[PDB]
Amino acid sequence: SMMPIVNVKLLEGRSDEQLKNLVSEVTDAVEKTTGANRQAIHVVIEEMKPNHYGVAGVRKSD
Amino acid sequence: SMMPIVNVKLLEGRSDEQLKNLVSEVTDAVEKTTGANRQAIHVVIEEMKPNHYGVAGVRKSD
Amino acid sequence: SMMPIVNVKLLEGRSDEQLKNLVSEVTDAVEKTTGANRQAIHVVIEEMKPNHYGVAGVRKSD
Amino acid sequence: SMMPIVNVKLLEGRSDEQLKNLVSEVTDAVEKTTGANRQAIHVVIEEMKPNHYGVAGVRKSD
Amino acid sequence: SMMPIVNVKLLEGRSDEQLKNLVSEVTDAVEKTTGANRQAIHVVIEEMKPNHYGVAGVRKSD
Amino acid sequence: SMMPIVNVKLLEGRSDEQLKNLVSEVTDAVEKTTGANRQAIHVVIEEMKPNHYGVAGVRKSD
Ligand SMILES: [Zn+2]
Ligand SMILES: [Zn+2]
Ligand SMILES: [Zn+2]
Ligand SMILES: [Zn+2]
Ligand SMILES: [Zn+2]
Ligand SMILES: [Zn+2]
Ligand SMILES: [Zn+2]
Ligand SMILES: [Zn+2]
Ligand SMILES: [Zn+2]
Ligand SMILES: [Zn+2]
Ligand SMILES: [Zn+2]
Repeated sequence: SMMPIVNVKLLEGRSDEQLKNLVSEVTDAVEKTTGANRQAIHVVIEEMKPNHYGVAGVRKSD
Repeated sequence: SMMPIVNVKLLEGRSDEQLKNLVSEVTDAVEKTTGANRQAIHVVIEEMKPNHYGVAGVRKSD
Repeated sequence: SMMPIVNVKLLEGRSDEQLKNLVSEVTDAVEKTTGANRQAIHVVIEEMKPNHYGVAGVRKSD
Repeated sequence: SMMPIVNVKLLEGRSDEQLKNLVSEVTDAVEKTTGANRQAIHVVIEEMKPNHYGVAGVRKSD
Repeated sequence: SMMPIVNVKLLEGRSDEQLKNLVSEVTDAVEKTTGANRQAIHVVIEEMKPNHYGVAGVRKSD
Repeated sequence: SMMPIVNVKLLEGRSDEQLKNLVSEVTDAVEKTTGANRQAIHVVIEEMKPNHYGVAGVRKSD
């Protein structure tokens, strides 16, 4: 049985409602595309400071 | 800038078409709920092997 | 050689002693079941706020 | 609610029986040391390939 | 196409310049050794408190 | 103590020699920029499968 575990890393400062909706809608997405039982779908959100991530070697804070 | 990175761990056995849809729909969910620019949303699917995970100390899903 | 790396995500607010014991006992568990050298077993704990995770699309804070 | 999620990265090559025991014993360790409800404790084992990891810049364990 | 995603867990308290340089130099390392396009290389830094990690069952704080 | 743990997710298809170099060079980068003792720097390479990841909702790199 599928037990999806979703980790979402994104920029800090999201509203509680944005977080709430992200968890629900990401769960919907996983459920409908894979057929996983909804009760087996887990979501964790990790917020990041802009000085802790980047692309092409340049941090978002810079 | 937002740069969401989504990791999805799930049991091996979905088709490439299902995983294509999973990428699209997780991206839709992140874009809708956080306002992140679509071009900055990344999704990685990691496939778990049978017998390599569990809940409640047993090799089953929830 | 096995080099186990363990990541434990759990609800924030654990006592320092609970954390201490978790690291030791999880290490014991990995060592005894896999035969890994104890010196090669690494544990990281990531504490989560209840508004940053959920199951079945519902956050623990809700 | 607690919802521990434990990820264990370790070298490929353990038997399914050893990995079954690993799931059980990591679950026991988490339950004992944190008080988390057993039904909410999840363990995922990710197998590392030979030559795909290292310590001290060399492809060896500690 | 390669889309490298790098996660660096390390002890908290790094200077902003150390972080900046880590992101740039790790990106250089990935680029030169794999041939990945620099624009596809992503780095996330997760800082850890010494009471949240250990090796051989002993936390750095202890 | 520092104990950096670096995870690198990248598309399957590099040679073992390239991955050896990746481990060495990521280690060099971490050592240079943070001052971490080399013996405490760990690198794990996780290979993503084709069609198992994307950016902008499509199965392509940036
Ligand atoms: Zn449903
Ligand atoms: Zn994390
Ligand atoms: Zn797959
Ligand atoms: Zn669960
Ligand atoms: Zn021992
Ligand atoms: Zn993984
Ligand atoms: Zn295995
Ligand atoms: Zn080590
Ligand atoms: Zn370049
Ligand atoms: Zn490989
Ligand atoms: Zn990108």
